[PDB]
Amino acid sequence: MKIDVVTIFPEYLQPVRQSAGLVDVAVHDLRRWTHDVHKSVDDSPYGGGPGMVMKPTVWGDALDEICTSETLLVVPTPAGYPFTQETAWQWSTEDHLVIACGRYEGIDQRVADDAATRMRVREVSIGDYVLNGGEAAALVIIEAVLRLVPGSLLEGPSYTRPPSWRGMDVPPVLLSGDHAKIAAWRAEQSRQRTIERRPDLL
Amino acid sequence: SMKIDVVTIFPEYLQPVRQSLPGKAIDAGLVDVAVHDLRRWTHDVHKSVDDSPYGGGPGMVMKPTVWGDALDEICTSETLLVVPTPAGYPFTQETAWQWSTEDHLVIACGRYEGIDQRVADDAATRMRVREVSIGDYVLNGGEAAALVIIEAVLRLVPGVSLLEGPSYTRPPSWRGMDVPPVLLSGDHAKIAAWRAEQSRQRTIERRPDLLGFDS
Ligand SMILES: Nc1nc2ccccc2s1
Ligand SMILES: Nc1nc2ccccc2s1
Repeated sequence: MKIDVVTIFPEYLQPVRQSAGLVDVAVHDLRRWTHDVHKSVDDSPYGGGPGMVMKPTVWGDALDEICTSETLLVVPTPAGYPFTQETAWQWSTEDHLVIACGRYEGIDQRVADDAATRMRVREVSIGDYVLNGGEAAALVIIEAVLRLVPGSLLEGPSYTRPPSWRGMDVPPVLLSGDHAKIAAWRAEQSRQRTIERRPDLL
Repeated sequence: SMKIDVVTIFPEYLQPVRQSLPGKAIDAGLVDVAVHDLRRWTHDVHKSVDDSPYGGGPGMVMKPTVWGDALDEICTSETLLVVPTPAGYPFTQETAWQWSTEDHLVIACGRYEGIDQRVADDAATRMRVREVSIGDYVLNGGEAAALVIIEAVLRLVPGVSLLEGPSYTRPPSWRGMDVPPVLLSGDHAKIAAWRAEQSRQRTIERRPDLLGFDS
């Protein structure tokens, strides 16, 4: 798998040089494709309003150079479809991901619209909160996808040694050698924790 | 000023918190971010932080002893202890607003298959503890989730619904694609109307749950 990340903060994605030569991850400074001596990457939004919108001419040139017809173009955005584990599984078999990191106010919509006439494009949000930029979302997506590269209910509490620590004992069932019972106990712990923390999953 | 301590076995990995939005916040002195190697609180020469789970199962569990010593040194009773975990309560924008008012956040990053539950149980007897998930996907470790949390929170610190619709900037025509004319009209009310519509039409397609619909 090849992953190209485009960002105005290239140093952000250097740590995730975490291996083993199975994937290739390359980070590109978006300013490579700017046109002016000021290296401008955004401009005031049409229709008014706060913040800036990233320039289509800059992104268009960047994607033109980096993408191919086989590319899956990932665009993290707070207005995106949800990125889920199912999404990660799907993307883990792709030959080429390109992740376009932009500010939360967005990239000119015509960039994605144009790219979508030539390649597959996925606009996705990693959660119901707002980040200033796509870089952290890129990190999350890269981690979730790459750990799947062949290279329900919540999980309940986990325990390890020692059997007693600061007045708290490991649940005796876990030491019982009754593995059918252990499974049933873990199932109940999962049900209770899911009810408490994520009733939506039920 | 806010203080954020992060505890991890991959301290170098938390470097992306520099020269960025959190980088700007640090440089402006609105937050102090400190990263600590969990292995600093081990005492064996192989610096073991994990062990096989009681009761069986895949992978390893982080030992409570090392974590307990680390949190003893770093936390006070006023600390908000944040533990990223896929089994956590949802971390949302409301959570971010809430934590943006905290004096002291400590983020415990776990790896392998989780941290011995007694760490959070013990901590809860002394301080407030929040186990949270940033989304329904699996990471290898809590570090990337810590970066997400730090960014979502810090942008809300003083001094630093529905989906946003599409945005456009110059030029008005590009590759034969035109900016929606209403945005070039100067009519604030028509623009407001068009955007509200776009925002609701994008919401119903990508996130019907926000509007109280299935899927
Ligand atoms: N929840 C998310 N917020 C942002 C902000 C900017 C870019 C991407 C994303 S995903
Ligand atoms: N979605 C999340 N996955 C993980 C994995 C390990 C530690 C923390 C978290 S949060």
